[PDB]
Formats: sequence, C-alpha cells, structure tokens
Amino acid sequence: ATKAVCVLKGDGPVQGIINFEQKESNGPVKVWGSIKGLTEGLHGFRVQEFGDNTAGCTSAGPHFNPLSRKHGGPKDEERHVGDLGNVTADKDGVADVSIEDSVISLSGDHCIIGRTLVVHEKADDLGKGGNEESTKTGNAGSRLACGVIGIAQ
Amino acid sequence: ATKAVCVLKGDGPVQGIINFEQKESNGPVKVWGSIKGLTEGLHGFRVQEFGDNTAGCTSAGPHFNPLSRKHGGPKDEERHVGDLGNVTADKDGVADVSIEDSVISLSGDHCIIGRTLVVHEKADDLGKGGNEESTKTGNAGSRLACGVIGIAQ
Ligand SMILES: [Ca+2]
Ligand SMILES: [Ca+2]
Ligand SMILES: [Zn+2]
Ligand SMILES: [Zn+2]
Repeated sequence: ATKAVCVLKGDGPVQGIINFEQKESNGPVKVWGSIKGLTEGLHGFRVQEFGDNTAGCTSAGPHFNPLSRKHGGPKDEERHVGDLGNVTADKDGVADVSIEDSVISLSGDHCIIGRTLVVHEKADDLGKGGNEESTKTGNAGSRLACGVIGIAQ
Repeated sequence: ATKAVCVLKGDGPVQGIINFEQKESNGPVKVWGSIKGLTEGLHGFRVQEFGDNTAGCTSAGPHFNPLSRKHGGPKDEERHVGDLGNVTADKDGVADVSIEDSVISLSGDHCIIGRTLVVHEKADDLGKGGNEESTKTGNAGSRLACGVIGIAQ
C-alpha cells in the first residue's frame, strides 16, 4: 500500500495538489486531487520522465516512456506509461481530478515517484490530431504547472 | 549509475539546486550544488522522510530514518539516513555544497528519491546539544527551503 503526492505550481495561476494511492504491488493507482486556475474544459495531464524542475517545467524531458511506444490515451493499448489523458476544469476553473490507471505504478519498473506530473494549456488530443505534435505528445499546448512526485505518508 | 536533482524553494530568499550522483549501486553518493540567500555560517542540511510539500516544508515529516536511530552527524554511526550535517554559506550568502555520503542511496532501501531535501535557519548541533530536540532534529531552527528529490538525466 504505497502513497504519493505532488504539488503542481508554475509561473501563472495554475496550482494543485494531486494524490496517488496504490493498494497493492502492480495494482491500479488511484490518482485524485484538485487543480485550480484553469480555463474551463479539457487539459492534458501526464507524467514526464525526469523529476527535474531546474528550468521550470521545461527540464522534465519527454513523457515517461520506458517501453518506447507512441503517445496515446490512457485507455489505448498504444500509449506512453506517463499518458494520463485529460482532466476537466469546471466553469469555476477547478478540475476535481479522479483517475484510475494500471499502467503507471508507485513501485517497480513503471514507478513514477521522483518524476514530474504536469498539466497543460489545452486538451491532449490522444494522438488523433493528424500532426506531428499530436503523434508525439497529444498537442496539448503549454505546460501550465508541474511538480515532482514524492512519497507520501 | 544514477542521477537525481532537487530544487530548493521556500517563502523567503533562500533557493538552490542540489545534484546527486551515484556511480555504483549502494556506493557513495556525490551531492553538490549551490544555495543562495542564506545568512553567513552553518546551516542544517538533511533528507526528510516524505516528498510531501503540500503545507510547505512542514509536511515532509521527520528526518529519513529507516533504521530507527537517533539524530547524528554524517560521520557518526548513530545517525539518521537523512542526516547530511551542515552546509556553509559565505559572506555573500552562498553555500557551495559538496558532500560525499555512503549511507544515503539513489536505489534500494536507503533510497532518497521522492523524499524531501531541506536547508535550515541554524547549524545542526549533530546530536551534541544535550536536549531531546538535539537527538531528534539537531536544533537547526526553521526550515528555510526544501524540494522533492527527483530522477535526473
Ligand atoms: Ca500495473
Ligand atoms: Ca551505501
Ligand atoms: Zn505521451
Ligand atoms: Zn536527523
């Protein structure tokens, strides 16, 4: 039963706190929390490879992709491990995040502890945009906030 | 071979970047970087158990102590895993950190990835203060800046 947590911050209004819980080894990870300061609608939501915030959100590298796959949605067979799809901000600009994923883990090879969680300007198009950026990252625009994923109590 | 990185930030002027490098598993970890905005003199420098920054540096818990020992200096056998002693700020407030430690690790059970690095207001008394706080935290005063230790390239 591991827990993790992440504080999302950036150079703008976007901030949040995201919790991670995995009841057993290689079981589903429940990810939930709250991000505010967002425009209403869909925002790309993913784990980047490195927990390096030295140059803001730009230093965290590619989507966490240890199996060298293409970008997709979380429900797609073809996806990066880091690919957590979208979160949805209500009219008030708050996304009440609640996701369950079995590809990410809080331990082992797919472990995301010490890596970067990031939220984006626009929707992750899940690889369906018909351009190169879609294929690579889902074309979700700017990084708005990020943080390193830490061990929680 | 493993690398890690930490951005230290707080509510005041204290900020820095600390790098970690372990050439071989369970071998010595090289820790180096720079911290600025500090008062001249010694400052406590340690790894706290949790990579939890939700309520600032207070939510990271006690010093990382998987072997259930008392607080010490890094050179002592009686020490917490997270006990990295003091760093030294010059007259300009800049601490050029360079530590080598073989008790902390970037893998296995003494692994510090996903935990919090913190720098303090005052010197760590290294367990020689003759009170209960001394053998708990080393009486290093307020936490001035912290960050979660992340995986680096
Ligand atoms: Ca799994
Ligand atoms: Ca060791
Ligand atoms: Zn991706
Ligand atoms: Zn200690």
